[PDB]
Amino acid sequence: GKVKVGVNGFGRIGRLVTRAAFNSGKVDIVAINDPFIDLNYMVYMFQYDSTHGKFHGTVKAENGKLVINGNPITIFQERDPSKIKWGDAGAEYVVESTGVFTTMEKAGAHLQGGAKRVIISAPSADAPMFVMGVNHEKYDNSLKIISNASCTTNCLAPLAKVIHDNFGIVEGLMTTVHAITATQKTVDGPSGKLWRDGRGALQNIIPASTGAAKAVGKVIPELNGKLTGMAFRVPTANVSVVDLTCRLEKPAKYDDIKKVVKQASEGPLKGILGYTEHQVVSSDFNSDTHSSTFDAGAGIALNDHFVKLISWYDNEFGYSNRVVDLMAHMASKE
Amino acid sequence: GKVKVGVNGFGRIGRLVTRAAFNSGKVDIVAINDPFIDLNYMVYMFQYDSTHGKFHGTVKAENGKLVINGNPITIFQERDPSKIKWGDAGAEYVVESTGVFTTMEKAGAHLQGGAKRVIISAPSADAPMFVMGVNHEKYDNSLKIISNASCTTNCLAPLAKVIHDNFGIVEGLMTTVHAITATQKTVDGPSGKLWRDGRGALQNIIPASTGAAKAVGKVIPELNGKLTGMAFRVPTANVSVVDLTCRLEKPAKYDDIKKVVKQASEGPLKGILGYTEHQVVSSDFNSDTHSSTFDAGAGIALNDHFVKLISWYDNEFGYSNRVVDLMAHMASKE
Amino acid sequence: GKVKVGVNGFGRIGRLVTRAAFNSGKVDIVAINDPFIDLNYMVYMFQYDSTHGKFHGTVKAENGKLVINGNPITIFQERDPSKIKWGDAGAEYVVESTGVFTTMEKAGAHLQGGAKRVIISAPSADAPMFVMGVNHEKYDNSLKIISNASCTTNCLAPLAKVIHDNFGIVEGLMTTVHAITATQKTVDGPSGKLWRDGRGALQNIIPASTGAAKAVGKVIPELNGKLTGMAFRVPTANVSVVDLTCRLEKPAKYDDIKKVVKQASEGPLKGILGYTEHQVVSSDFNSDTHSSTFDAGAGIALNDHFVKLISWYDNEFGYSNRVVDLMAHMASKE
Amino acid sequence: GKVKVGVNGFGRIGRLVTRAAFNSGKVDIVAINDPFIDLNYMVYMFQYDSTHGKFHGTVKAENGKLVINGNPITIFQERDPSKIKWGDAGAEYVVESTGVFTTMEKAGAHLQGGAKRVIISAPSADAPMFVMGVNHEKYDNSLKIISNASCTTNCLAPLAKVIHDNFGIVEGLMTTVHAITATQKTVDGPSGKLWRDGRGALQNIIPASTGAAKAVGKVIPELNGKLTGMAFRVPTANVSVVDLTCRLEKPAKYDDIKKVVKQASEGPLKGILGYTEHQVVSSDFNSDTHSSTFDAGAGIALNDHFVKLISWYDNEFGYSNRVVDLMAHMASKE
Repeated sequence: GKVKVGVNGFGRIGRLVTRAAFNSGKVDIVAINDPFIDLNYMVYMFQYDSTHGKFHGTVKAENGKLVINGNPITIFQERDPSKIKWGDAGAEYVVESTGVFTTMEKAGAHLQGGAKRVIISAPSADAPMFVMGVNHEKYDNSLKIISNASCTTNCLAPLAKVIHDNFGIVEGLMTTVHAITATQKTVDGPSGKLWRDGRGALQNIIPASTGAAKAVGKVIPELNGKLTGMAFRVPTANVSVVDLTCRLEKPAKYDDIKKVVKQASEGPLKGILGYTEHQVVSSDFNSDTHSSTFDAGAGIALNDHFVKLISWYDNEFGYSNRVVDLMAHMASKE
Repeated sequence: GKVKVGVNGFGRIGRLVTRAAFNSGKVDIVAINDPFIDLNYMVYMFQYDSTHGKFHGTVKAENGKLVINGNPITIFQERDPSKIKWGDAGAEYVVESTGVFTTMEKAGAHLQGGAKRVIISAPSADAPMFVMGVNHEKYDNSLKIISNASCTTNCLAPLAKVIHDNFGIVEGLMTTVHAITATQKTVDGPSGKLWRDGRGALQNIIPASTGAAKAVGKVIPELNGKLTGMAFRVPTANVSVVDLTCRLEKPAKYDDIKKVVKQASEGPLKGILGYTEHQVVSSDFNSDTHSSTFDAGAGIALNDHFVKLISWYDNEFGYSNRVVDLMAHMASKE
Repeated sequence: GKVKVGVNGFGRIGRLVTRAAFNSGKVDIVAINDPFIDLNYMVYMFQYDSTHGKFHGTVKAENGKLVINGNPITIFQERDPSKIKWGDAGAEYVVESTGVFTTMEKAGAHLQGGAKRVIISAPSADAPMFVMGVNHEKYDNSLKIISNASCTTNCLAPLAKVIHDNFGIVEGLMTTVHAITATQKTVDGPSGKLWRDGRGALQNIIPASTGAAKAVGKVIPELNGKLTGMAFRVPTANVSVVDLTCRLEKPAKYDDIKKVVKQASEGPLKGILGYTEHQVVSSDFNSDTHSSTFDAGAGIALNDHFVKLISWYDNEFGYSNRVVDLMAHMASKE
Repeated sequence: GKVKVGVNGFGRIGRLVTRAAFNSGKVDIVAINDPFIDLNYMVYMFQYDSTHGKFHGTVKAENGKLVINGNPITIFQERDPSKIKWGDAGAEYVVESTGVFTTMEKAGAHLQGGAKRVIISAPSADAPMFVMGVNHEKYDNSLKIISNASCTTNCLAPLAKVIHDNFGIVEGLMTTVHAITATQKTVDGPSGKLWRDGRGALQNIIPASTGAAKAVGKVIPELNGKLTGMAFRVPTANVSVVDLTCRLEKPAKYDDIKKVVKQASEGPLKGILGYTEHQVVSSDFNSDTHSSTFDAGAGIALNDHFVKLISWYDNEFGYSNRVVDLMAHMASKE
């Protein structure tokens, strides 16, 4: 890979973006910042993964650097992002993955240390938002701070694009049945801002608010105000599913929907939007790099204008690979 | 607390209908048939329950009878339902809970042994179907074989009744996020007729078919052909949730929906349809006897005619208590 | 008449000690300190519990106080325990349940605010340690700061006392198969001090170190240096089990072990050490208030001097009730 | 010159023995019998696996045969094993994996249809039993029906061999914390012979009896009568762990035990007995083909003669690979 990348935060998104970068070879990770995880612990956290298995390659600590597949990575331990010397480490792009510096003002602190561009691996209240395969062609070299939206927006937007382009979405309501995440608790504990999210993750189906369907309206401006939804967190370690109930303007028989989604999966959205007619379940998408995989057998139509469409997503690996693809696309435009 | 009842099958539904009968005191269990579970094992299965806790009372085997709280229950071990001597044991109504004698022809075999009425604790292809609080007033003494529909139909129908009575449901699509059931497998195993249902229940979100939303059109005839849906089985031991996405005829602001559902929960549907504004999760409904509990905070409206309504249900205890309530209602009409 | 109690920390132990105090009525909770959980959130966390169900009585926020069953409780939000005004609230005993002030020096900070005695609801490196039914008669009025040991020590010590008193333990090695706890992570995350404990709790069996078996040697001085062990954390929300493999001095047939444990459970250790011959599983002990329940059917003897003994414990409810029992015992000695 | 194999049963062991056979290339599967799983369903069950992921080769149904990586496999659907035409399909060795024909009389039914040898992939009450790396050199050409013991015996026997050879095991007691299996139930259900095994697998820690430690005494005659144990089934989909508490004749410092086990893992037991000092958890052994992996950091010594040794095993893939290794060894002796 050609662009040199720095990763802020070695949490689940930071580690899996690093794993995707080395597995795909599309970008070169040269620096990682994390003030709470030391070098020897980073080796362990990167090498072993309960969900995705052992890293396929070599990882070791050598001379104060994390060396992955022979590539040395400078390690920083700064709490203040404006103090990270990204430029001295050669990091041109920075993936801001901590989840706490998501505004352009906060993510822009990485420019002080010499980074040229910042990619927020989460929704942002004000940064331009992108979804690969949907609006990445709207990216240009003047944008120094951008967001790759969320894993759920990356699942819904490619499907919504195909459905809207062929039949027109009059309105839609989404539910995502989502795997557990790092912000949840093992047993009933404090969450403060989101009380239901503090309840034991192993024991419960937990309703949760999500701006993912509304965010599709920013990535596909014609759907602004036409979509909203919510989520249920369930006790699975990984892989989630979107359930889009929509009204269509043009009549669409279910076989016509299958035809256009299959055609999009084989052409312009290949590798982004998948298509299957197999009797799949969530574990079949573990470590799958697609953003969205349409499940033809799981959906149901009430009539030609009112349908429920189902799409699977590995909420960890699909999204992490899209962060890398977005950076590779950005690098090709330099 | 008067009608004498026989229970065919000591599976999950049979045992919890028996527990609901002794806890509510509305009906008297006098006989149980199960050809595969012997008396000493019935004591154990009834006394200890992983989901609902130990039985609060006494359970013993004495002189070939199952004795619960000092009440002796005759135990039969017949494979052929037409050979069960219900009349001789004093059982007036029989709960057909095995899941394999759901047609009126098959469930009618209990009349040969002297039962007066049969309540199929499952959907039936041809028996009259009832949901307490929705169409139980249509029951008449002439009906000897009836069905109490499924746990999911009992959750959706009370909510759909209130919404349709106040705003009119033009069309709706339902998703149920359902707890695991006895027909699922611990690890990937054979299912044959439903391939996805054989996949490991602890590891997967599994899409599944349900006739529950279509069945609401039989208990609420005005909704015939206007509702359908599907399910996702998730790894929780009990408690499920319905997500109804519907198009309304009259405009309904979300606060107007909350007001009419709250009013119904405090009046004609008290004890059947619940209402909450608390930050609840699924475990909060464990052993809850309501058929449906509207979650005001979890639902979302796109506009005044297109909304997503959420309702919780203890798929084991709500349904089992409704079987007892249906029999008590039937007894009051004799 | 009842001692007035303050609880420092409204985490899992703090809330369940508060619940055990109201359920048993043995002590009066008058104050709670927690700098991270505000009053409205305390109402929610106390009222709903995924593991133990909804609180039986009433819970509400009124005039800045937490009102449980009509009893108002003063709420403090201090990070420094020496600044908590326990005396202004009338709190005589303080339960130090945060897990971070476990030395006599740190727990003693509560005496500055007017508390008379402090009970550390966790192991302490230097405070006198007690296990109800084993050494609580060694408590005296001169001890202002004491520890109630851990949930695991309270399970092992009553059983080890009976076995050692009757047959003599030459040596023993313990394994506890433990339910998940609040210190674990939902998905692979940072733990720093204990790397295995950061691994996803829902996906893994995790080995862990524990000083519980060694601590039994401090509560039963004759067993000092004769016991040690380790733990496996497994994905269950609650209820744990001890597996004690010990070498006995006097020969003990397995029926002789059952006889002495049953006799102890019916006499001096009634309510502390339970005994069962039923085919129990972990969920059968959910919300069980015993410290230890000997499982006669699960254990196995290789010979008369080498046996494996099994004992269940609700790691949340047994221990929380023992904290209340220890305070009631202390109050009776004033 | 590879042996042609028939597999009776396409359950968990049958499918993973087939997968190990194609992955290792040590034998050629030419036939599979299963009366309950038809050809199209076998394609699906083999292709998708919740635990071990998708089969990365090719699988399809063609002309009534199951074709894996271009190799056609004859499919039989016989309930009676004496009616399976193994000889017509060219199957020389038959893996009897149903768990229902484990005596030499029942497993010998495969000789009627033309098989030359039968390998029971489970313990047998009377067939000669083997563990690769421990007693496979005792196999000879006169043995037509043999057993590969259980996954647990294959974990304990290699470790017990090394410990006994170097220090002498005076006596030992084993506990296995075992992942869930196909014989368990998703929710509390019937298991007439083993009541605890019917209890909900997702909710419980379930004690269970196992003859695995006693079976080590048949494979290592010098340990006959010196070992026994029990199991706890816990809610993990795969990977189990053995906890051997043993008294040693020669003094053994824990570092001496580590040295001896590490040396065995690098020499005569390479690929059978693993050794690690890493901070591993169960998911780190998912799809690991070792029979046993000694966890140096998890074990604990009370003194030089009384220790607790921990060893991990992928109860599905380690055992399935040993069945293939045993057949490859048998074939080399023809």
